[PDB]
Amino acid sequence: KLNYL
Amino acid sequence: NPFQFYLTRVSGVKPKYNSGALHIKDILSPLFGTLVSSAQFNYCFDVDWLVKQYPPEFRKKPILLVHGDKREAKAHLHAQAKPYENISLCQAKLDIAFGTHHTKMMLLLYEEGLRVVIHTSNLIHADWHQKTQGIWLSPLYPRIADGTHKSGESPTHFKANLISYLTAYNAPSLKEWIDVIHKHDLSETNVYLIGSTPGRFQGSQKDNWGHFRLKKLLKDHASSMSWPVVGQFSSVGSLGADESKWLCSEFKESMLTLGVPLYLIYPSVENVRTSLEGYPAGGSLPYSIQTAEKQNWLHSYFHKWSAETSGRSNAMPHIKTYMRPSPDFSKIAWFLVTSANLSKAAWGALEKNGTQLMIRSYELGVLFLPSALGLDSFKVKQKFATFPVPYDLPPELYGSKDRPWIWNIPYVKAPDTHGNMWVPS
Repeated sequence: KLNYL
Repeated sequence: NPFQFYLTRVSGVKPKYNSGALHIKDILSPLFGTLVSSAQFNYCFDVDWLVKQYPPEFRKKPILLVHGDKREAKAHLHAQAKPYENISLCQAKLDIAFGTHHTKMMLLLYEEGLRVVIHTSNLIHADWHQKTQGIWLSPLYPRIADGTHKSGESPTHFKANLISYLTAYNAPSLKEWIDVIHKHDLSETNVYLIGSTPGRFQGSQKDNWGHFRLKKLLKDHASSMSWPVVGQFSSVGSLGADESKWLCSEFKESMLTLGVPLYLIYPSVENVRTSLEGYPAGGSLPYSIQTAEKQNWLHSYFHKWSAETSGRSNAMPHIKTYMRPSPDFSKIAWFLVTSANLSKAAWGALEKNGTQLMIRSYELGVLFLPSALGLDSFKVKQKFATFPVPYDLPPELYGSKDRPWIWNIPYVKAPDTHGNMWVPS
C-alpha cells in the first residue's frame, strides 16, 4: 500500500 | 537523555525547530553503526523512496519488509521490490477482518551490535516531510560475549516482550530476527513494550496485548496519588453509539489505572486547512463521514492540535501518544508513544462479554514509566528528568464552529494554505 488513498 | 524520544524533521519550519529532530536518513546513517541487515515493519511502503533513504554504502545490504498487504496490493508491493535483489518480504497474517499491519519498527543489525527503532511514520516520503511524527531509539545493544551465560534482559522485560511480539506472527523470516535478538544484550532498555496482535485472547492472555497490557503495566509499575488522561491520534475507529460502549468503559478504565477528565486531541478542519500541507494533510487523517455520523457524542471530547512548544502547530500529527498529566499539566505519571490510533481494531474490545479480548491489528509502542528511571513522576519540559511532550498543554477545546477533520467530504467554502479546495472522489 503506497498511502491511505 | 534517558528518553531517546524524538520528532521527525519538518520541511518548512525554522532550523531551530529541527535541531533535535531526526530524518530517516539520519537514523540509517553510518554514524549510527555499520549496517549488515535490517527489517522494516510498516503499513505503507514506497520501496524506491525507502531504498534511497539508506546511505549508498548500505543500499545493497539485505532488507526485510514486514507488511500486511493482500491479493493485488501484495502483488504491487512485490513488483515494487523485485528490482532490488537484496529485499525480501514477509506478509503478516491478518486473519481477522478490518485488521492492518500497523506497527512501525526498524530492526537494525550492525557490526557493532543491534538497534531497535519504534516510531509512527509510514515508509513514504510524505510521512517524513511536513508531519509531526514520533521516534524512540533504543541504545546500541552489544552482542553477548560468545563465552558467557547471560539473559541480556532489562528490568522492563523488553527483550522477552519483543521476542513474544515477533513470535505471534509465526513467520519464518522473523525467527531469524528473534535469534539475532537472543544473541544481544538489551539490559540497558528503560521502556516497556506495548504491542497489539490480532486474535481473541482469554485467561491470563488478556494481559498480553492491547489496552489490557497497558492496564497491567500501570497496575504493577505505577502507584496511586483528578489526574486527566490525554489521548492523541490520527485515525478514529467506530467507537459505539455512546461513551459507555467502549471509550469510558474498558478503554478509559485501562488508561486510568495506577498501582476523571479525558482529553482527546484530533485535528479540526481549521487545523488541517491552514497547515503546511493544507487539505492533503487529511489524506493521512482517515476519519470517514460514515463513522463520524454514528458517534457525534465523541466530538465533544475533541481538542485542537496545538504545538507551539515544538513549532509544529502547522505540521499535522501522524504521531499517536497517550499520557496522564497532573491537574495543572506540570507533570505526568507516564507517557506512551505508539502506532495505535483511537480504535477497537488497534486497542482491543471485550467479547463473550468479559472473557475475551478481540484485537484486529498489529500495533507497537513504548511506555515511559517514572519507576523505570527510579522516579515518581516526570516533569513536563515546557519548551520542547523532564519529559519532552511535543504538543501544548493544556489541550484546547474545539470552538463551537470547529469540526473534526473528515477525509471523505468536500471543503469548498475556504481555500487552504496553497489556495486549493478539497473534493474527494
